[PDB]
Amino acid sequence: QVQLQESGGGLVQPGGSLRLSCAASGFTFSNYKMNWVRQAPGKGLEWVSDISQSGASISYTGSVKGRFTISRDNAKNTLYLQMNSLKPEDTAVYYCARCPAPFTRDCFDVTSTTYAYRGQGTQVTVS
Amino acid sequence: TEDQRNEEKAQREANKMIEKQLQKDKQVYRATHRLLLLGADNSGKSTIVKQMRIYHVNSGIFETKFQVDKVNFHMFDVGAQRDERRKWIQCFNDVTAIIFVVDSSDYNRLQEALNDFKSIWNNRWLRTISVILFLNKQDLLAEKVLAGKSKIEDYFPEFARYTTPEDATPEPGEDPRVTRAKYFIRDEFLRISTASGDGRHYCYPHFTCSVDTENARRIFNDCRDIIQRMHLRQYELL
Amino acid sequence: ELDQLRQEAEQLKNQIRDARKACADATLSQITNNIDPVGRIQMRTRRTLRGHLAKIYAMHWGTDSRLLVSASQDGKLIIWDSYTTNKVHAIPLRSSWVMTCAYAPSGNYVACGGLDNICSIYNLKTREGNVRVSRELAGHTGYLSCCRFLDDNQIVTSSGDTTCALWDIETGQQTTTFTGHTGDVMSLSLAPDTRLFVSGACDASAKLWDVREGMCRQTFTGHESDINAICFFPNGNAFATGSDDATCRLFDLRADQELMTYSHDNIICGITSVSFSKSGRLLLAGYDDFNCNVWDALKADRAGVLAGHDNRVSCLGVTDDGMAVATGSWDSFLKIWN
Amino acid sequence: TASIAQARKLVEQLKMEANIDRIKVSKAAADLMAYCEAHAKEDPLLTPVPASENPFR
Amino acid sequence: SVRILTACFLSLLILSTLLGNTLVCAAVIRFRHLRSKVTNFFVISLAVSDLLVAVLVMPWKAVAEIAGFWPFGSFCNIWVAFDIMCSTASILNLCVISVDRYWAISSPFRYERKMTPKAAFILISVAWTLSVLISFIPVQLSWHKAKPNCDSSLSRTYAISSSVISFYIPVAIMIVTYTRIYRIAQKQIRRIAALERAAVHAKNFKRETKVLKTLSVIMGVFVCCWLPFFILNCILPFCCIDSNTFDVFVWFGWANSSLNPIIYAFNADFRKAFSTLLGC
Ligand SMILES: C[C@H]1c2cccc(CCC(C)(C)O)c2C[C@H](CO)N1C(=O)Cc1c(Cl)cccc1Cl
Ligand SMILES: CC(C)CCC[C@@H](C)[C@H]1CC[C@H]2[C@@H]3CC=C4C[C@@H](O)CC[C@]4(C)[C@H]3CC[C@]12C
Ligand SMILES: CC(C)CCC[C@@H](C)[C@H]1CC[C@H]2[C@@H]3CC=C4C[C@@H](O)CC[C@]4(C)[C@H]3CC[C@]12C
Ligand SMILES: CC(C)CCC[C@@H](C)[C@H]1CC[C@H]2[C@@H]3CC=C4C[C@@H](O)CC[C@]4(C)[C@H]3CC[C@]12C
Ligand SMILES: CC(C)CCC[C@@H](C)[C@H]1CC[C@H]2[C@@H]3CC=C4C[C@@H](O)CC[C@]4(C)[C@H]3CC[C@]12C
Ligand SMILES: CC(C)CCC[C@@H](C)[C@H]1CC[C@H]2[C@@H]3CC=C4C[C@@H](O)CC[C@]4(C)[C@H]3CC[C@]12C
Ligand SMILES: CC(C)CCC[C@@H](C)[C@H]1CC[C@H]2[C@@H]3CC=C4C[C@@H](O)CC[C@]4(C)[C@H]3CC[C@]12C
Ligand SMILES: Oc1cc2c(c(Cl)c1O)CCNC[C@@H]2c1ccccc1
Ligand SMILES: CCCCCCCCCCCCCCCC(=O)O
Ligand SMILES: CCCCCCCCCCCCCCCC(=O)O
Ligand SMILES: CCCCCCCCCCCCCCCC(=O)O
Ligand SMILES: CCCCCCCCCCCCCCCC(=O)O
Ligand SMILES: CCCCCCCCCCCCCCCC(=O)O
Ligand SMILES: CCCCCCCCCCCCCCCC(=O)O
Repeated sequence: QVQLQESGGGLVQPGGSLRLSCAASGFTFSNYKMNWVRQAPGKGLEWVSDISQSGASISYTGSVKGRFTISRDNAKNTLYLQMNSLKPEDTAVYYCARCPAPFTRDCFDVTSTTYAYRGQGTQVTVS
Repeated sequence: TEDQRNEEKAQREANKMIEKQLQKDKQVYRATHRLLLLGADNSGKSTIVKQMRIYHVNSGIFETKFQVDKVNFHMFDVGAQRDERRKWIQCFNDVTAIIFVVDSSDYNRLQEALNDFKSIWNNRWLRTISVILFLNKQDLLAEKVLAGKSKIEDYFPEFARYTTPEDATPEPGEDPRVTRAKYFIRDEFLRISTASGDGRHYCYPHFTCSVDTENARRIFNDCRDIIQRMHLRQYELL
Repeated sequence: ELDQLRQEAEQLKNQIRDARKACADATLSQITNNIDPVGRIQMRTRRTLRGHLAKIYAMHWGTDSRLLVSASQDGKLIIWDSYTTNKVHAIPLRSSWVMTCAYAPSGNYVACGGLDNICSIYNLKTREGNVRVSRELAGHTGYLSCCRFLDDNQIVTSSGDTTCALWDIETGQQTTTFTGHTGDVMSLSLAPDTRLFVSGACDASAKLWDVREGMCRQTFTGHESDINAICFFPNGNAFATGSDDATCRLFDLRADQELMTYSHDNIICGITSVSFSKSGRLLLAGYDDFNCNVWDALKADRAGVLAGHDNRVSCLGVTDDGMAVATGSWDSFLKIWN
Repeated sequence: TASIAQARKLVEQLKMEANIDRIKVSKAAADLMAYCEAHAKEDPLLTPVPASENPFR
Repeated sequence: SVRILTACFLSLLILSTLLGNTLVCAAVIRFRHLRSKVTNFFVISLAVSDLLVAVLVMPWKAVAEIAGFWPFGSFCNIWVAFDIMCSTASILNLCVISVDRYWAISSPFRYERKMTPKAAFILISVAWTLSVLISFIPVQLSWHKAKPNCDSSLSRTYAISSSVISFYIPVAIMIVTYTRIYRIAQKQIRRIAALERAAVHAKNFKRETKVLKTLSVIMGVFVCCWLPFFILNCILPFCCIDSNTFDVFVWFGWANSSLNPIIYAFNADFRKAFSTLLGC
């Protein structure tokens, strides 16, 4: 069974540094492009960042670029999101999501209300 | 036996009648051009084709037949489905073009549109199909940029170091700020399309408004270019 | 509140995984090491059914192995004859985009579907001579992806709003509604006794649904991606599945876990359709890299390859008596391989 | 209370799924081998049928 | 010494022409998707014409060149008619392929609509009919013989007439057609380059080379192979040029039929079909 567990979160001061660790179980990690999606309170889901199979190809969202780092460890089978210089506005239920097919670059519905390959969520609060 | 030969002849006669019907349907099918209309809810994709159209509503799909210059275009809008769309999009590999209408005014949801574009473009089954890009609601962009209430730089940091393109031709009723924002959005979509895609499909970006009658002409021109480029690539020119 | 319920769900999940580990005395490969292998199965295209305009998405055979329904994306539902390559019927469809087609066991009706969230049934009595829409079923939100006939009374259908429905054809209303899935339910395969049926979805799980009871008896969380196709073993005690992660899996209903995994290193492309043979020894899997592989269901080994398709083999079916295999691809051609 | 109702349905479904009787993998494998061995001759795909009995040739 | 080398080159050229045309005709008989397109009908016709050059003309002339005389007697006039027909059949088919290509490129919607297989069959009919009209009627009526060995000296009127209708009017159509195709290609490369430069600017010659290289190979091989022969064919009845050099140019003309499958029948589908049929 494909399961992603997000670890970290909680209340932090603005400007603080937080690591979000997503433990990927039940599949072969290297084959799948993976990505981070956050849900603000009272707002829709929004794509935050992504990372390819090798990790060479990386892209971000405009509102998070330069202060978010996405790394994947194949051996430890874990996805890391390093958050620094956090603002109070982007507090959210961060989510760790997996693109559906292996060896592919198309991630159609990672930002959708019901999605199969996504964790329960980790609340990151910045006040 | 004679009875089996009568049954075989009757089946062959019905096969010839069905072959004739399929040849007439093949003429109709090849003449008609399929266009997949994709967009968001806040966008104005329903209002792109303005004049000289017929609008059909099935229970799960909206259709729009229009004829431009003795050429029939059948546009399909899939608006009665669930948000997960990675499986039904595979059906639309046979279409001549995917008309993607994006509301450029909404800066908060423009990155969602860019992700949608990246998804459609980088599909394994949409590698042949060219996307016709319509950046809708230009007058809202003009009013928003001129007003200054919302900052496009906040949502997109790259706009600060961005410069107006030389090939870009502004309209008469435009300002430098609106032209920067407008072409920056176009360049973001073209950067996503150019960067990762192969030589088999190209993105045609067009600026359109809420009230604009020229859109059918634009789609006619784009589809004509898509088939011309397809032929040129088949002949190994491109 | 939510945390306690999710904790209890994780404890039940761990209990189910423990039960499945305990029941796993020995794998199928270990038990079938001392079995004569099949070797090489060269099958050739005996007859090619041509003259489709758009891509052929689904097909279904008959119980007499004579007629075969095929569906295309131009709005055509062509009832074929496999033996004399003749088109016995051709049905113009209301919506062009059609993602399923079923042939009735009695041969009276033929059902289609698609993106217009309506299951359309067509009669074949033809007292006038022209086929007509017999009844349209409009009760789904999502796209109809597979339909299969229990009989002329009840039809089981598979929508894209994470539901499956049991429909009464005469009434026109949903007898039963299966709401367990959390993803796009891709296809379903009725068992031969027709009491139970399994339904693959895009939530990487296959559900075993009781028809009469209306709930899912079992859940199969083995795959790593979207289960595109599903097919019961001919006894009805097991069933194979095919996904976008280039893997076919065989799941036991009794053991409630994956008996075997059919994966090859040179294959990275998805599996659009899976259909067992009559004995069940060969598992025929229609792949995304333009060919079909004849796996050995007991030995986890390839036996043959049906490399005759230009484009993606959308659908794959096997006759009831086992005569031949019809594969329909996206190049608008439909092949019979024997 | 829409998410918690779906969590309660997932819990009740896991309860129904856990409380079943599961046959061992060895007996299921033996049953599948029995079925394949029994119906080996009846399969035309497994063992090639001569052209006269074959309706397609 | 020289004779055996000449025989080896001629034999290899005939073998190459036979191999290429046989592979094209075989591949398109065997596969349905090649014959499913209306564009490939003309490429079939071109292969049939080049195969007729490969079989009914080139071996008999090879034998005559090796022997140094014509041993086949009364067939020589009939040989001339096949020589006139099959070569014209090849050239006019190239002209039709040009027109076909232009119809595809210039007006795609009209090309999808109007270009029926019936239309293709009419164009192939006109090409082969015009070749038969140019060849069989004058040869059997001895129109081509000059006014008072297989060295039939052509008269002035048939030389100019056959050269114009066989070559010069198809050359005019081909150059006008490929010039318009090169304008369309340049315009599309300018649009693609404009969008790509916008993308590269946003981040902060190969296409034109491929178009020029393909068009130049198509024009160059055809004009290089046939233009010396038709220039001399026009000049020679009025005049002078020796028999051997005119033979050499005639061999370059027939060599164009050898080079035609490489040019027109190496699309992706033809490559796949040749790899499948060859087996390697
Ligand atoms: C293919 C060509 C043709 C060539 C030869 C013969 C016929 C008539 C066949 C018939 C229908 C009577 O059986 C035709 C059709 C018609 C002529 O009317 N067409 C054309 O328009 C040629 C054409 C032009 Cl000019 C311009 C751009 C594209 C194209 Cl494609
Ligand atoms: C489309 C088909 C009919 C074309 C056939 C072309 C060839 C085979 C035909 C057309 C003209 C025919 C020639 C017409 C006249 C003569 C003179 C006679 O004393 C010997 C036979 C001979 C030499 C014929 C041989 C066959 C021939 C060359
Ligand atoms: C077949 C149709 C389409 C075109 C016919 C073109 C004919 C009528 C024209 C074009 C070129 C002309 C030739 C040009 C030059 C000469 C040399 C002169 O000393 C005798 C007349 C002669 C031989 C002409 C005869 C008529 C001619 C062959
Ligand atoms: C397309 C076809 C029908 C065109 C045919 C054109 C024919 C009818 C015309 C055009 C040029 C004409 C030739 C012009 C010059 C001469 C020289 C003269 O001393 C004898 C007649 C003769 C040989 C003519 C015969 C008829 C002729 C060949
Ligand atoms: C009656 C026939 C012989 C007339 C033929 C006219 C030919 C020889 C001349 C007239 C105009 C010339 C073209 C003018 C412009 C160009 C664009 C240049 O970048 C390549 C050469 C090219 C494409 C020329 C090719 C040859 C050309 C088409
Ligand atoms: C008779 C046959 C051999 C004639 C074939 C001519 C071909 C091989 C020659 C003639 C014109 C040449 C082209 C002329 C100009 C250029 C532009 C240069 O920046 C890249 C090479 C390129 C594209 C040449 C490639 C080779 C070329 C296409
Ligand atoms: C490619 C083709 C069209 C070129 C044709 C060139 C023609 C127009 C020119 C070039 C050489 C010229 C010939 C040169 C010499 C003579 C000898 C004279 O006593 C009669 C005229 C005649 C026979 C000329 C006729 C016209 C001629 C043949
Ligand atoms: O006039 C023509 C003559 C010839 C051909 C063509 Cl196409 C003509 O138009 C075909 C190419 N082979 C040579 C042939 C020929 C015949 C007799 C003497 C000299 C040459
Ligand atoms: C398809 C084959 C192409 C090559 C054909 C080669 C034919 C060679 C013929 C040689 C004839 C030699 C006759 C010699 C007569 C003599 O002894 O004087
Ligand atoms: C004097 C010799 C004449 C030779 C003419 C050869 C012309 C060959 C044309 C073949 C066209 C085949 C088209 C097949 C149509 C189809 O798709 O079913
Ligand atoms: C398809 C290939 C056909 C090959 C046909 C070859 C025919 C060879 C004929 C040679 C004739 C040699 C006559 C020599 C007369 C002499 O002694 O001078
Ligand atoms: C494209 C078709 C070209 C046709 C060319 C026709 C040339 C006709 C030439 C007629 C010459 C007649 C000479 C008669 C000699 C005689 O017997 O007295
Ligand atoms: C005696 C003839 C004179 C010279 C003619 C030479 C013809 C050369 C043709 C080269 C064809 C090259 C095709 C390359 C196809 C590709 O891009 O892979
Ligand atoms: C790829 C193109 C190859 C072209 C080969 C052309 C060979 C022509 C040979 C002509 C031989 C002429 C011999 C003349 C002998 C003599 O002086 O009498």
